[PDB]
Amino acid sequence: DELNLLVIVVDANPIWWGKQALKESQFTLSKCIDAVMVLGNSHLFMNRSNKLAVIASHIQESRFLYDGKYELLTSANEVIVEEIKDLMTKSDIKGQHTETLLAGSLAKALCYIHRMNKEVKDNQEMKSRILVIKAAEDSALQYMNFMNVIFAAQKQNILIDACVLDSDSGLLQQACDITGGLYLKVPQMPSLLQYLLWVFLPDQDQRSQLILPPPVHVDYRAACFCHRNLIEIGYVCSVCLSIFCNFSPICTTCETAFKIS
Amino acid sequence: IINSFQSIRQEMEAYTPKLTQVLSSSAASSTITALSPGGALMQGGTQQAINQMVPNDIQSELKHLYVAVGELLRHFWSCFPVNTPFLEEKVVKMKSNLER
Amino acid sequence: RWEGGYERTWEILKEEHHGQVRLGMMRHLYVVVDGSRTMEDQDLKPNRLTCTLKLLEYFVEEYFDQNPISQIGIIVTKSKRAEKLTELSGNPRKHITSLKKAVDMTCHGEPSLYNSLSIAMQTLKHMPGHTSREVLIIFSSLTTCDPSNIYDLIKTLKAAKIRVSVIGLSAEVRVCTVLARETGGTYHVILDESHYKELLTHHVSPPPASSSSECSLIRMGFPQHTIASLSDQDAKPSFSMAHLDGNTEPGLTLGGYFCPQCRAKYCELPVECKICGLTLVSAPHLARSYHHLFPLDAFQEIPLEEYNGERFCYGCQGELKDQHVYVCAVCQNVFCVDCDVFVHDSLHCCPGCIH
Amino acid sequence: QDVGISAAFLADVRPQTDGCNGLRYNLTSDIIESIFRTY
Amino acid sequence: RNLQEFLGGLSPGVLDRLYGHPATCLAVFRELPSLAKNWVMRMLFLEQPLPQAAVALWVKKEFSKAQEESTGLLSGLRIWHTQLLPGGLQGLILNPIFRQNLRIALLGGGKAWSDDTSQLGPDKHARDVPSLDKYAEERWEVVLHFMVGSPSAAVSQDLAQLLSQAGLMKSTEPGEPPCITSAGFQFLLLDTPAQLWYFMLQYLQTAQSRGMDLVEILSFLFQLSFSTLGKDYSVEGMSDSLLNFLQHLREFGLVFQRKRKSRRYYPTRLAINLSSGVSGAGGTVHQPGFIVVETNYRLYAYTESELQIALIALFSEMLYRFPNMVVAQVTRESVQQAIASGITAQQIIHFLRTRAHPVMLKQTPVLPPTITDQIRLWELERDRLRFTEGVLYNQFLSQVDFELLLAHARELGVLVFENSAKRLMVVTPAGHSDVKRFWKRQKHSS
Ligand SMILES: [Zn+2]
Ligand SMILES: [Zn+2]
Ligand SMILES: [Zn+2]
Ligand SMILES: [Zn+2]
Repeated sequence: DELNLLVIVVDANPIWWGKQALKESQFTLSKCIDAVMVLGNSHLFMNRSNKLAVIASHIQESRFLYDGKYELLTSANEVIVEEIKDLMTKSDIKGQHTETLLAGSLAKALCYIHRMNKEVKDNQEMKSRILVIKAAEDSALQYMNFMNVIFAAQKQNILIDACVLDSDSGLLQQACDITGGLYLKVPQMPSLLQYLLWVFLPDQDQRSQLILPPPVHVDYRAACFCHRNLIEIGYVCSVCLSIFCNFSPICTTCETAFKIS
Repeated sequence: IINSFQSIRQEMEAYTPKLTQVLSSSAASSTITALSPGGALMQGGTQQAINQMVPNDIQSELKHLYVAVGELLRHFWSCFPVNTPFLEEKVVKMKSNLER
Repeated sequence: RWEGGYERTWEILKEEHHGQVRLGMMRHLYVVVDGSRTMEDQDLKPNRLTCTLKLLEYFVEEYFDQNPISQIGIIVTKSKRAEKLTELSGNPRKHITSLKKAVDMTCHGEPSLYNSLSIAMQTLKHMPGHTSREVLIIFSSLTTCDPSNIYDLIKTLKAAKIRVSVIGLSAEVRVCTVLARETGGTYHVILDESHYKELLTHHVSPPPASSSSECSLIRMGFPQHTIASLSDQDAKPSFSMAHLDGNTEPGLTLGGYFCPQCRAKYCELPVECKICGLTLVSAPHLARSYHHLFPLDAFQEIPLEEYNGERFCYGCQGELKDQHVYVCAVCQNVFCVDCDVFVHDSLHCCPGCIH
Repeated sequence: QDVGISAAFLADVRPQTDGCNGLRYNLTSDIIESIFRTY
Repeated sequence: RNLQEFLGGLSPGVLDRLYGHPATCLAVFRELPSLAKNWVMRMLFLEQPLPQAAVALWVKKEFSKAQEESTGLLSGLRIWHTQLLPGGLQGLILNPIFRQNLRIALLGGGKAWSDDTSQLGPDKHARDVPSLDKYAEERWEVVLHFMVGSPSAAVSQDLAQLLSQAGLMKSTEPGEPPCITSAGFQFLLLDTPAQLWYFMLQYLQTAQSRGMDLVEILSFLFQLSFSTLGKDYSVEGMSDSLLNFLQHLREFGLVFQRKRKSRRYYPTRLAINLSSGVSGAGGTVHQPGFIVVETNYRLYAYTESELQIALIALFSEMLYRFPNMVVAQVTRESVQQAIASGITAQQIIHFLRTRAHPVMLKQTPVLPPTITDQIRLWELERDRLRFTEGVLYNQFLSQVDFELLLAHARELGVLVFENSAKRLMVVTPAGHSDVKRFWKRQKHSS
């Protein structure tokens, strides 16, 4: 009855992969796609009850991606390749939006997980986890919405695993710390698949007996809106929760004067 | 930037999956070494038994001192901030008690 | 004279978001539960006590989920007296443990509104003005014993700006209605366990802020998880203050959370500092309640036949066959019933709006 | 800690007639105080 | 005995030959423990041996028991093997043939196991999935009907020979049908997946008798297991031994084929789960229970086939026979007779629980506990006395000599029972000779 779902979100920002391609490094987007497909095939291999969900995170939208080889594996790989080529071939940069819709892809993944769980019969319990690979830079404006995702997963007790390739994201670190998922940056991009298999492939119960690298240290500093500097102790607004370094009689954000006689 | 985007778009527009190129034993060996005990990913390692390093009587006395200093400083911070002249003498007495 | 004649031959025949208003950013909630004889009644299976305590644990969980910087106090009124079962604090595990322990309580006597309210007021008499003072009471029996006048206590509570909410079980009580109305709270009647859960969920959300409520610039500190490693020579363990006041061995950890104001060490968050009174929180805790500041408006329900657009859900690609399809207000996307319910209930954000 | 006056302090309170001819009054201060307040 | 138990008992060469088939690799990997699966995936691309201590350091100290269990299971299955690492060390490395075949199965490449059915186009006489399942049920019911001895089931004589080799029916009198033995009786009450699994285990244990490649048969069985129900496959490309084995499977109904010359074949859900044996198929939507068990030891059957009638009459006295219903009563007499026939009470209880009518499922216990306990008590009362043939040693004049002889006999492991207080004991007839000789030799040495 153990139904393991491993939703994989792929950072499919064309700009970062173009930068990497111009660098002519050993690792490209094709290798990333191949590693993701192999990991998903292995996940489906480990048990019949296991399910695979692959969604590509792109700036324009979040795409639901899904001869001597397994029939279902071959069909799934064909579908994934078809969808990714259809998206990237028609991926026309129209606008200055560079940050990928990371939050939207996570929200769509959570909706898909909820729909699967509703479709899952009471006879079986569907353990769910999400693995996200980070390649491009992190986004700022999504932060709040990103937070809305995190607790939501913690609402349904879903692990969130982060695989940073190039650009670190403290948001991902905090999400992994909160939801209990694993955060780790790949030192050598060509070795990505083994990092996926050795660490992110086993389930948490399997991870329980397994010995794994300790989680990275996570900080929780704050930005003082008037200057957005690091702050240890700050003045918290009781109206709109805006934080200030110095005492103020009127809050800039809530526009409500602090009635301190 | 748009040129790089077009370059990668054309590069992955005609894409074929690969299997041998996915991983190599040398890369596998490096990954194992990183994941090996004592590796960079395996931060630190074993630690020391702090419990045996301090007697339980010393631990209990430390608890007593912690509670005493905590209550003293709690009263100090309760007096703070000094908004009345009476609070100055009270905090001075608090500091004297802390010193004693 | 029914014996004249009778045959069964003929029997044998073939056949609720309000406006963008200020809410309870900081709440000091006290829960008072009756322990009278009537708690053993079977209004809710198996009895009032078991269902009440189970739903109370669920309420505590949800309330701490949606109110990170709040507090919960548990008081049990039985035998015309009140017992301060649990102190006002923010630990969910301790309160759940106390409720599980009290599951085996002795339901006897009658509730005493006066004593319980007096104890709650005395506890909340020194609370800061900015923090809201809200009390929730579960009333099983219709009779209360008052060692003094009750309306004077009502006047004192109103002067203390302490909100009182009552959720009964039997029927409406005039005194409870007056108490709820005068102090600004709400009085509700349980129809079943489902209605009980609905009322508890409605009470989970922060109440609308009163006009007289103050708006002060409170000062809080945000320490990090300073973990000391024995590889460092400065790995000096110290018993946590929260764990120190415990029967078992307090947690003697090398590192943890150290107060930025008085260097007090705490192994659990979010916990207000015992020594200097500093409210030690974390950045996610503040952002955890932002959905209250920015509620998600209900989507437009349109019949599938009258919806002349796409036939797949935007959130799950589901082939929409239901008679009702929910369209977003902002980006006007296509969502099925399941996604429409879940996003508003849990996600609180429309992905298309983010896009 | 003050206890309100209950109307059942008479009917509920009975002289405990233990089988071995025991007249356990179980004289308690609160019962006597309730009697004094009521009567 | 599960599938892995039989695989763990085969020769290394058979395992190596099986590993050549990607489907076999997939089956073996899927049947591994979770920790074993994780280790295999880790070692999937490791071209160098792994130090044994390094492998052991990966798991929790507390889970070292399960770690070693998985390690020994993998070693016995010969998925991996130990290698003489330079310096005297012992590394671990997967089988290169098995590893390559697994990579082909997973990564892709290589050659497909069989050609697609589109070469012959659509089937002229195609069937439906419910039709295939019903046909398989009919075939198995016919097999069991022949096992009963009813003249309705006229099956192949080779099938009867196979059953006899399995020992189910002994042909004491040639020409007359063989009489079903006690083991056949026990098999008769097994669940249909269990019945098929036991029959296939016997066939495999007797695979060499027909001159058929065990490796090829196992590979084809795994391919059937991973096949898709409702889809046919190409008969061609298989050895004549495999062709006759497929004919046998068709005779059992596990695979449907309209004509012996037909190049298509439809595997059945029974065949699909046949590899899993008894477990794995947790969602078996069995036929509705038609047996009502009343507190007065009465069974009511909503059935019409003679097969279930015989199954019920095996342990109950038939009373009435209606067209759609059979009224029987479970007595001490009938249950004791069935136990004398070799059937264990647990088999009857489990069978009744299996064929439980939906009405009785509403009861929190499936069946009245009184009846189950009564059946258990009848089974016990059958075996109340204990019989053991042996030799009595009772002429012990010394306690020290008795202790020494008892210790020596326990060393020989031939002790039946001992009584130090009376210095009396009983020994096996086989172990009697050795103990007697030792006693005489020690008397001589005295
Ligand atoms: Zn403000
Ligand atoms: Zn402090
Ligand atoms: Zn949907
Ligand atoms: Zn929207």
